Amino acid sequence: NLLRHLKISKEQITPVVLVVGDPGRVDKIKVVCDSYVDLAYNREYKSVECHYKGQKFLCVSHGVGSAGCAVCFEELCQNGAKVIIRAGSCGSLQPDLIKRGDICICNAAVREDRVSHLLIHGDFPAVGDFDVYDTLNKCAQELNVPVFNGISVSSDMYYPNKIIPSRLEDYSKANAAVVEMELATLMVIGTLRKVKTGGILIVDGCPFKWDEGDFDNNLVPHQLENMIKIALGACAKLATKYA
Amino acid sequence: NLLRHLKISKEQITPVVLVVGDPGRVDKIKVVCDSYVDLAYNREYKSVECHYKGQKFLCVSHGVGSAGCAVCFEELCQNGAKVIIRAGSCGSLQPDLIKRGDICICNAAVREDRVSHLLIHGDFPAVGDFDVYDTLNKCAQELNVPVFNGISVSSDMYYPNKIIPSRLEDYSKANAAVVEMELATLMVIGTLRKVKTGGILIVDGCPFKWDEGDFDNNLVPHQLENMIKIALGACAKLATKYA
Amino acid sequence: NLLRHLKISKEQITPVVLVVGDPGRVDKIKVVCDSYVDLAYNREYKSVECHYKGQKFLCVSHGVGSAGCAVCFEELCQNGAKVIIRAGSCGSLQPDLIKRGDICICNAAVREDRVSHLLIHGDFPAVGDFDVYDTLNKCAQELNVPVFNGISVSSDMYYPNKIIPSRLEDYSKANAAVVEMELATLMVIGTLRKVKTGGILIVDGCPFKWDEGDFDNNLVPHQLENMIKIALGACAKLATKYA
Amino acid sequence: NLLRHLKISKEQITPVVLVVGDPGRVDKIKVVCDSYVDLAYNREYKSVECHYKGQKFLCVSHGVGSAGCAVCFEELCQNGAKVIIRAGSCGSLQPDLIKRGDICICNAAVREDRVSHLLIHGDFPAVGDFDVYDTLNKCAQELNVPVFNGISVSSDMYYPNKIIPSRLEDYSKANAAVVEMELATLMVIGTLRKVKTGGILIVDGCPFKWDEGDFDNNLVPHQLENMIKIALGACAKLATKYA
Amino acid sequence: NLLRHLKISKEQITPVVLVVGDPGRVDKIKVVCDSYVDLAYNREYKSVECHYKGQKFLCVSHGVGSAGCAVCFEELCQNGAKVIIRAGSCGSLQPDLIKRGDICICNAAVREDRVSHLLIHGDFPAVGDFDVYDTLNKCAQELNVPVFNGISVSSDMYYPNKIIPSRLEDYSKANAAVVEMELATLMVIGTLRKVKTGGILIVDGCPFKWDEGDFDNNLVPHQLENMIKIALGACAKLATKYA
Amino acid sequence: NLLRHLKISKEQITPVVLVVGDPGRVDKIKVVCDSYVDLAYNREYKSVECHYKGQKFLCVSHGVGSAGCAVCFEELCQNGAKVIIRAGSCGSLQPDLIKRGDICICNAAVREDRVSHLLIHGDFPAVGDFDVYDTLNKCAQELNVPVFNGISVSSDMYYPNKIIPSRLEDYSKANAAVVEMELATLMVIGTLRKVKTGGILIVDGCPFKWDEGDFDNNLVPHQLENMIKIALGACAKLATKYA
Ligand SMILES: Nc1nc2c(CN3C[C@H](CO)[C@@H](O)C3)c[nH]c2c(=O)[nH]1
Ligand SMILES: Nc1nc2c(CN3C[C@H](CO)[C@@H](O)C3)c[nH]c2c(=O)[nH]1
Ligand SMILES: Nc1nc2c(CN3C[C@H](CO)[C@@H](O)C3)c[nH]c2c(=O)[nH]1
Ligand SMILES: Nc1nc2c(CN3C[C@H](CO)[C@@H](O)C3)c[nH]c2c(=O)[nH]1
Ligand SMILES: Nc1nc2c(CN3C[C@H](CO)[C@@H](O)C3)c[nH]c2c(=O)[nH]1
Ligand SMILES: Nc1nc2c(CN3C[C@H](CO)[C@@H](O)C3)c[nH]c2c(=O)[nH]1
Ligand SMILES: [K+]
Ligand SMILES: [K+]
Ligand SMILES: [K+]
Repeated sequence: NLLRHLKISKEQITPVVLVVGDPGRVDKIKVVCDSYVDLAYNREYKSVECHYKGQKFLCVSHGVGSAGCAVCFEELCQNGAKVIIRAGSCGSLQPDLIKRGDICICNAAVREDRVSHLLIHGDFPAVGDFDVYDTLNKCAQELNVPVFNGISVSSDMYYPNKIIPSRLEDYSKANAAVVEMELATLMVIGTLRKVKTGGILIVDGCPFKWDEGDFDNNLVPHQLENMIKIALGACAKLATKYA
Repeated sequence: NLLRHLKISKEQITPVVLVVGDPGRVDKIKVVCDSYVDLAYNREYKSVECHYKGQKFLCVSHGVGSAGCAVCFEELCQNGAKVIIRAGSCGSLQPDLIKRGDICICNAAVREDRVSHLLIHGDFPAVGDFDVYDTLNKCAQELNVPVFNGISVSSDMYYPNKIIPSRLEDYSKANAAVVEMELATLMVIGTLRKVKTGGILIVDGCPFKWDEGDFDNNLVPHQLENMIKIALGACAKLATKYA
Repeated sequence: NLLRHLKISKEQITPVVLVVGDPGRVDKIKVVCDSYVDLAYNREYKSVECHYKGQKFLCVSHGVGSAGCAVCFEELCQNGAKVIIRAGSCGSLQPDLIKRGDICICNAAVREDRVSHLLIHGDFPAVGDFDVYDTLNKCAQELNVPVFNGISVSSDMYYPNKIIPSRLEDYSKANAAVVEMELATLMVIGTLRKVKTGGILIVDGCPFKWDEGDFDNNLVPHQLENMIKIALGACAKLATKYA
Repeated sequence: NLLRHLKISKEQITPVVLVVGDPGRVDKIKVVCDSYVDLAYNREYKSVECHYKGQKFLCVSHGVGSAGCAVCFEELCQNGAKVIIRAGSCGSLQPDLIKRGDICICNAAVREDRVSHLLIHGDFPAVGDFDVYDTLNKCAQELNVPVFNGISVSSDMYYPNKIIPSRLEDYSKANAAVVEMELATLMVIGTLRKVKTGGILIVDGCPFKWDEGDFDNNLVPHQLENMIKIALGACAKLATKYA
Repeated sequence: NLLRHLKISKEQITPVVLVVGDPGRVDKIKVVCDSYVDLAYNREYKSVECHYKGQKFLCVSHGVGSAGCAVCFEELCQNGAKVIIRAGSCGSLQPDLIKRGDICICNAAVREDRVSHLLIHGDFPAVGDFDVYDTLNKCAQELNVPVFNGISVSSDMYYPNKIIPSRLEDYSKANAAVVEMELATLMVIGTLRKVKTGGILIVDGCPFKWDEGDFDNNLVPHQLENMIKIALGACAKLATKYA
Repeated sequence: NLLRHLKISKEQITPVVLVVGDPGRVDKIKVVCDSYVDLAYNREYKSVECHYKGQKFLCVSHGVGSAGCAVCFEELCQNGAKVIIRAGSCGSLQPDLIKRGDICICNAAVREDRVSHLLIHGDFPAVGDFDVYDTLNKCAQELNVPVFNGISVSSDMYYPNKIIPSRLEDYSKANAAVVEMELATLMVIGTLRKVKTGGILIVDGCPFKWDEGDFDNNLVPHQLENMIKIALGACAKLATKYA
């Protein structure tokens, strides 16, 4: 009776789920909660049940990239999840404004994947749910953590080559705030499946400035802590509606 | 020195602008305000300076369809508008839930135009400003007017032919709430020009059921009055910030 | 029951219709006819019954842009129109040859809209009826009015941004003569609905040279007069075969 | 020093060129002229100088299909041809109206090739020159040969498979008259190179009814001689202008 | 210092790399080697140095999906890998011929990802190196394991929805043998980076018949043993050239 | 009765067919055989039965370009051909490595045609049969003829214009070795029709350096002899498996 990739049962799926890319990040989140229960670890998908401020919700890793995260999101969305919040990292597309360590809460995303397009026509928007977005912003100000807001580029390409020009500069000029690899996919899947979604992200560098060393995948520790508390806060607040 | 199509000067543009498709609707709105100043009327573009709740904002008609409304929106965005709210009509894509005369406040749109695509790659989301969306919803709530929230399909096709299948049913299945013709264009132009946008829409029928007589372009009178009140309410609230 | 946007009845549609973008141009035209009858004015759609040289035909405004004019053209084509001639303005794409105030009679157009693509695959030509084209040229010759002939770019973008390159220069290199916003839409809708179409256009400037001040939307009055007489001449000649 | 595939020199190219697909057709045409001179025959490209009604023009075969005919057309257009008329065969897409052996003179074409798209954006129309079209029509009238006029589908696919549906029926519904494989390519190359083009075509069958035996590769003898006479007629009329 | 996601140094990269999607599979493979050294485990990327039949090559997991595996493959290809073989699972697209547990060695793949398209135009083939394909086939016959050969569909969609039809049936009709999620990405990256690639795959079910219960995540043990033996045999053969 | 374009019967079709672009090349090949029998010559399609090393196989010309050669390949594949090897010319895309007169044996091709796309989606690879490739290579080895292996660009454009950039440079950077016009079309049709295919090509120049005079379609005589002997050798070896 188990889900194919998450290897947990439908009965173990909570109304609220916090997803992250890195399985290691699940272990850092779970030790911040009041208690947890380890559930499964299959491939890159690590699932834990988090207990926080009297509420119960899953934390699950989805892996790097849209195709792999989509299998995670589908398994969640078709088996009872109502709210999914991604807490991720990102690169900055506004290096004058948004620096390594900064936190962005994103309402919408650029669909530079394939899987969303195999689900719905390209003209359809990757947009998060306002309530999820609103509660992430509200927790951040309650915790007195400055955050940015904007659009994320969700791109399937991490290492550009020099044949086809990358569109990242185009999107920067179009006022996209940040870039990562999974948010647009989450948003689209959630819209199609009537699941509310949201996204909060921590800058790990600037892809325009990698050749200058503007990169470190060791996330700024006090900001990673801040982001986590914001995410956990939002999840508990949203979970109360369904408990 | 007048704007090419609006035929008003740059100094006559206010921070907040309420836009509608029908130039006749501009006259319905202006008489509900505390007072107004008729500014110009050229082609389909009628501009009026509205005074409401101690605030000053333009109401400008943009005409039918994305290419013609983009001309209006560019003229506003490039000459000082900071917030643009579209108060339009729409068809229902959820005839079971959303009926003639109902009001939808939309946060995002399907880009079934061409202009947006001539401006930015298709993967980029047509999304409204979530703070405009919030204001609109809060005004509706304070006026005790039930509203729907959701994605609008903005389609350049009004009259389908029999050769190419229309994607309207696909988008209904994807959970799009309504269909009109301008919102996606406003949203994308706003995002590119750093202008906050939003959309409130009144249902005039259901396109899947036109052949049953489920259409009346005389908009339901008290609901149109309600939508206008909401739009005017939101405009004056937003205008206070730039005053 | 009236047509939804034209608000005239099926019985008021003549075999031949002259269409223009600007409702203010309907008044310029009707005034050089032997007589006329005002029919309706709804949104940007002004309809007038023109009497000229013993014939009867409508003059109707279609508004700015492909989506809004498609609504007009479909209401006409599905309710009796057999010949539609657009008398519009355009920009020059050949500034060394075609100058402000010149008249172009176009046989074909580039489909840079969306609505035609929602009707028929992009590979399909936007092409005018060759007899309508011939009639327009012949009337111009009888009136001793020099004209140009060639392809029009019908583009949904009037105000380009600086992210995606505009294709206007590519089309100029491909020998397109002029640029407007409605003609390809008319042509395609006409071909699909078995309605004969054509277009005559007066140059208002050159979009490659707008920043040199090569623009004035006050059309050169003696050339506007000339284009109207050519257009009216052609409508009456064509209307005789349906009278 | 010769053209690469035609194996004739630039000075052997005349202002007017008649092109056909089948090298065998070149020999059927040359025999009807007042006299001729064989020039070359390389690959599928046979070139003959025709003398007819006091004029001289080349007759050149282009072979089957857009990529190979484009080599021929580029070598003509870049080396002095001012006018190119394709006299070809075609399938009927309107079996009730256009029968085996009927003649169609086409003004435009559907671009279902690739080479035109490698030259100019898809939205660009494949359209013939009016004077060429007019001349072909007038010669048919003088010879009392009944003809049809319409749009040709130029498709790179002759034998459909069962995976991707053919667009022929779509185009039939869209009112395209006939189907062949070279005309759109000629038209686009001609427009780009400032060469006047046109097409006259003889029906050899109906692709919707091949399984019922509505196909003969042996062209109706008196209609072929009729089509050849119209084309030879038109080439001589047009050649007079450049002589 | 270290590769961003693999977390190993340039100097630890061997000429030959065996890649698998599942980190758990790396543990099953190292066990059958003569010996090994655990190198690193970060995210879904587990790396192990294999010692087999006198030769040294890496075994690295790439995770589920094109965008995630592309990160792995790029880090390998730009830091000295010369040969990469993917040893994965797949679904069958020819259920009448290729059944659960069967092994397929694939020469080419369908590019239903996004990342390959962000590197090179869609018309470019996803193809493996013939020598790698030959080696794999030669190793299978020597070990006496019957294998299938064919094209793999690499698709970013694992769980189809009901809006856009899946292309799997089309590709089955086109004679594609199997489906997985990464091979096309590997092939294209390798071609671009001058790295020889190949793929060997074990059938885990048939997506056409998942609702018939034709699926098991547990790959049949004696066939997984066989595949790994082939793969390990091939890697050692290929390693000898660069030693 | 006869195939429509080849004008031979189903019973004259052999299991193995050597195809060439130039009807002239069929005559060059047949006289190197032990004997032959002329079958048919219609349009650009010359057909000859070749007797070589105790085997019997067709040699058939397909003309220039993808649409015309698809006509040939479909007639062959649907009427009993099992193996088809193209022996063609090509231009070099690696002018510092691959020179005029060199021979390349290709395993895959870039699908820059239209017809393949009207048969199967663009994501599908144009790939040759790996046994045919192996046989061609082993024949060259045994005849001591040095060859290159690689991907060919199959392009419908021979003469680029200056509006849309040619992708040849992009494909050179992507490591494609040569350019011709028909190989991708053969490969895709073969895969769909379950016919083994392959390609051997002789370099006639470099398209990047045509303006330097780096081109001669008079193919280097001893290398053309070498290519033919390789081609004939492989056809005979492959024919033994069906005889
Ligand atoms: N595309 C992209 N994604 C990211 C991310 C976010 N995730 C980090 C991980 C790859 O390092 C993927 O799961 C996406 C951080 N920085 C960047 C960047 O510069 N680019
Ligand atoms: N596409 C579409 N738009 C609308 C609208 C909205 N506007 C009404 C006007 C056309 O009637 C355009 O400005 C769009 C109302 N109902 C519908 C519908 O059924 N369809
Ligand atoms: N796109 C475009 N259209 C026009 C037109 C034609 N119409 C004028 C009006 C916009 O001013 C639309 O209805 C299109 C004149 N000049 C130009 C130009 O420079 N560009
Ligand atoms: N596509 C297509 N072309 C044609 C043609 C025209 N030419 C005939 C020849 C293929 O037989 C090509 O040069 C195109 C006649 N009938 C048909 C048909 O049914 N289909
Ligand atoms: N798309 C797809 N992939 C696979 C695979 C191969 N991998 C298994 C894993 C998803 O379970 C991905 O890394 C791809 C096995 N079966 C199937 C299937 O039915 N479908
Ligand atoms: N596209 C292309 N094809 C070729 C060929 C191969 N064939 C030669 C003939 C046109 O010259 C077509 O059948 C393709 C040789 N050289 C070249 C080249 O430089 N370019
Ligand atoms: K309009
Ligand atoms: K040919
Ligand atoms: K992954």
